[PDB]
Amino acid sequence: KAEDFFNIWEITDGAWKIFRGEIQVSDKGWSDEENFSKFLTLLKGASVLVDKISGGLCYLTLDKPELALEPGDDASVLEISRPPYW
Amino acid sequence: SSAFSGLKIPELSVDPAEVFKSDNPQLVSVLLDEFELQEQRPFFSGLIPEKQINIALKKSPQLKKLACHLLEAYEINGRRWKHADRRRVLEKAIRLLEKVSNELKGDIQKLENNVKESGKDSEELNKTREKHGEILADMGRAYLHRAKIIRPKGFTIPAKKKESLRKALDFCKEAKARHLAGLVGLEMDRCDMSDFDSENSLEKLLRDATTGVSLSKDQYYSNEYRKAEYYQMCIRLAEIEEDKHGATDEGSENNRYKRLEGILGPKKSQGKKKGKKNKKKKGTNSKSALEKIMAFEKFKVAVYLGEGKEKTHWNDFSEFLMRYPFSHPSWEDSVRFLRRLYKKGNDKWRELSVALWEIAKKNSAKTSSIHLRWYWSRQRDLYDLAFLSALEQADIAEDESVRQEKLRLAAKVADSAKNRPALTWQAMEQMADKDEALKKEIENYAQALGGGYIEQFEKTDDIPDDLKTSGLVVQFYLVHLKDYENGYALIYDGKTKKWSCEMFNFFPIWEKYLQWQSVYFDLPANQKEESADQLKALCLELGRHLYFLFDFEENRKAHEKNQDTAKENWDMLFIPHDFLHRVPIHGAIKKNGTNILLKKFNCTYFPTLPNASITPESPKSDNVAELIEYFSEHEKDYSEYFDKIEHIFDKKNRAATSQDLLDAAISPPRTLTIYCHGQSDVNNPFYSRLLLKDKLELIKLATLQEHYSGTHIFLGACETDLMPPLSAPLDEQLSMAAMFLQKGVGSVLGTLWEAYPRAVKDIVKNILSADDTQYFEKLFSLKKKISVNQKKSLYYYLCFKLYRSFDQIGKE
Amino acid sequence: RDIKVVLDNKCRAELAMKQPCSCPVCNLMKKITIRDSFSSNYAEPPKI
Amino acid sequence: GQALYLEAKKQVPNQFSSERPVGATPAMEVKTPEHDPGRAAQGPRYEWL
RNA sequence: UAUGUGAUGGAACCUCUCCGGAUAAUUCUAUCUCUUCUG
Ligand SMILES: [Zn+2]
Repeated sequence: KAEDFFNIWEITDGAWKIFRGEIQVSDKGWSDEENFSKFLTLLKGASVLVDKISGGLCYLTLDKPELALEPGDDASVLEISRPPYW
Repeated sequence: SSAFSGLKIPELSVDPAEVFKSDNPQLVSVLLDEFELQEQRPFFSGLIPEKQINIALKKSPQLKKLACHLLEAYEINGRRWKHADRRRVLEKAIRLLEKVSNELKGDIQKLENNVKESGKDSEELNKTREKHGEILADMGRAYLHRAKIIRPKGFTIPAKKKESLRKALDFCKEAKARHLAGLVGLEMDRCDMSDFDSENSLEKLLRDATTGVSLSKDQYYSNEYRKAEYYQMCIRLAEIEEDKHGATDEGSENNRYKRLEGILGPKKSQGKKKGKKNKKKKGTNSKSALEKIMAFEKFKVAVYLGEGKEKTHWNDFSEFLMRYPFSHPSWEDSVRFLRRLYKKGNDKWRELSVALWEIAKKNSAKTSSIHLRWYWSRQRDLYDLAFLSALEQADIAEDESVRQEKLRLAAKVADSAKNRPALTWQAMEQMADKDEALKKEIENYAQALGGGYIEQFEKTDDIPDDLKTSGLVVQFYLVHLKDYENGYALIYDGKTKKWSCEMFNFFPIWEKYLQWQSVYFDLPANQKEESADQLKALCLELGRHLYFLFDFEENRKAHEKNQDTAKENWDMLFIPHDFLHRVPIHGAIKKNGTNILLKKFNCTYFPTLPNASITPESPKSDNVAELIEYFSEHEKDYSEYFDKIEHIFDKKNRAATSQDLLDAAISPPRTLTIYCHGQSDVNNPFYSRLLLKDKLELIKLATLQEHYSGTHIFLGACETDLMPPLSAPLDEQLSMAAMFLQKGVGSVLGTLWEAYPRAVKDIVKNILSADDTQYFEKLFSLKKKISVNQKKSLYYYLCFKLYRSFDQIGKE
Repeated sequence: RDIKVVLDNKCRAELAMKQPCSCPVCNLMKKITIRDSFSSNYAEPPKI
Repeated sequence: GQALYLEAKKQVPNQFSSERPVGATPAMEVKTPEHDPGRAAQGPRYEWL
């Protein structure tokens, strides 16, 4: 018999799958070519070994490293949208 | 009765036909569709058609009357019923009230739109809203009554009580009820929950419930119970006002309690006209329920303000505590009262904690012979307060004899709770299948939940004397009070006979042990020796925090090193407490990192403080050894490896069962070797069982009726895998050796963590090669294998624990 | 549940505790990853 | 379908049972550590698919 | 739409309880229909 429960939200739609981001490295971090190369190698290995993020299964692809609003934090409540033609 | 007179009895919702004798069809329908029909055969009857005055087309008044009748019956005769009857009645009343409230809310919702076009028509709509508020108040009452008797399964407060209290508070606040809101707040406060915010402050609820309240001629305050909760509300309000520290006034601090007492005291009763005092034969001074339940409040107010004596309230308070069980809320109220007094600093805590501890021991001693105390919500607090009071009154004493007697009292207080483990509610509820007396006690405790004034309860070898030895006795103890965490270790010197006290911190030791346990459990079975570095760090921390043990070597050198005869009694006894049962106390390393405690002092442990004055008799059978060994088909390597023992005189019994152990117990040999695996249980320490051909468990061995006699038992079952993993420093469990010592055995040698075969077989060979009198010499001769340079030796040879008895130690 | 039956344990995981539970049941599920699955050949509404 | 079910529960009583809610209550607990967990030295070395 | 020397939330089975059941011969005779004109 059940003892406890809670609430979850799930997204299984095909469109909302791919997520993209970036990592910013300052000039001090890029001290020289050797340090940047070692950092890139370690980052690639770590990105390869990542398996699970945010309650799901995913794999990370890392590209080449080359480059150069308000949330309404006041009082508000809105829910129970139901559906059209109700 | 002036009622429906259809229900057979309030506590059993049945109707013995006869419902059709009435004329109202709605009453018949309600009594038929929502109650058990009783009888054993189907009933087929009906009324007569063509009845006038309509049918009134609704059921709400009838359901409201049923709900009110059920609540009134529960209020009046709720004590005599059992738990199931209370639950059933409360559930049915809640269901009926919920249906009525839903119907009324729906009707109001539909009527609101229609009355919107009526130009703000103030009409019977207001009466419907008032009826909805009344139904909400009744639902809050029912929810509070149901929540007050929820069975506390587990160590923590069950969630069901929390949700019930929240629902009751919501209903009471929406219904604009003050007394019920105050009661709900009082119940929430005692549960230690703090979900309320500053907006929902307990102080504002108490003030609202107590603002403009007088006895007068109000019907709600006619009964004595409501007066009792009014007094409790006023007491809590005064307590919180004093605790806020914003009312620190020299005169008002006594004025508030003076007016509280004046309300409690006789309010100038006028109109008796001095009715001749007509000699009512001294009718035993029958105490009413009011004083029966307000004895605690009277004692509290007398302590707060009474410049004189207050023993009159103490007299009946003591008997009320003795008669009622531990599940009564009055016990928790008294413990919290003692804690508040101790924080404030009035000696009443000092003179009351010992008395309450004695009463608690006397009440707990009346349990079954299995020696269990059950889990009381606030029990460690009372013991800690008693220990602290004993220590404080020892410190302030100016006489050496008084100091020694108070230290002995503190040692006895610490000893009192060191063997009986609490086993929660559900665990012993499941365990109580075999014993009917345990079931009766469980039923009594369940019935005692909620309220007071129960007619069932009303109608009803020296420990610290003298320890005769030349060794040293260490009695560890840990205090788990929330704001006053500390540690203690009482040391008894045999030469001087004087007791000593000190303090130490155990949090770093706890952290080191937690790290070692994690790294040991995460390792594979065949690679458990990798925790040597963590074990060394734990030992070093233990030595750093217990350096005071090494101090006695200076006194020993001053005593006998100057004397011609050296090598005096250097035995040491340890009495571990709480989580200190699973750490190598004898493996402590000096601060400089060059000295080990085991090198100088011969250390042995004991489950409790020995007081038996009988020496176990010599073994009836002089059999050398009684090896018992079982293993699964996988681990044949151990069976193959153990051959040196079978060369020695043994009638080998492989694949033996528990009955083999019982038969060996029937005829005790000189030495017994119980070597097998083990498994642990988290629900019951009594379910810890050994991996023999059958399962041994602890409950089977607890009652055997056959006692050993001077049998040296070697246990091959490690403690770590025989016990569940430890989380949080609070521990209350029993060990196999602790129960074995109750069977008259001589000494028990065990392993704290897995000892791989080479070491255990070498130890077995060495101990069997030992003679009778000098057996302990070769038992202790393992010190040469322990060194600080090699951590592997420390891991291998520090896992051995010896449970040597006091009455046989130091005897030559 | 099946692995607990096999190993004969009574673990409940007690929701959030002071320290991780350890023990084999919580030591083996800490290193097991399971993918979600969908019906490969059926998409019709079910029966009542 | 759901709409007609609602109309039935609304207009047609006594056509269905409801002591349905028992032994549930939702619970969500969280607690931060009080002591340093420490460090370990055993790590993964194999993977199975 | 983060803030950085610290995230076992893959860290939790919507579980448990309930005969689509009960009652009924695939049988069989009395009319149907309203305005007629002095008879
Ligand atoms: Zn676990």
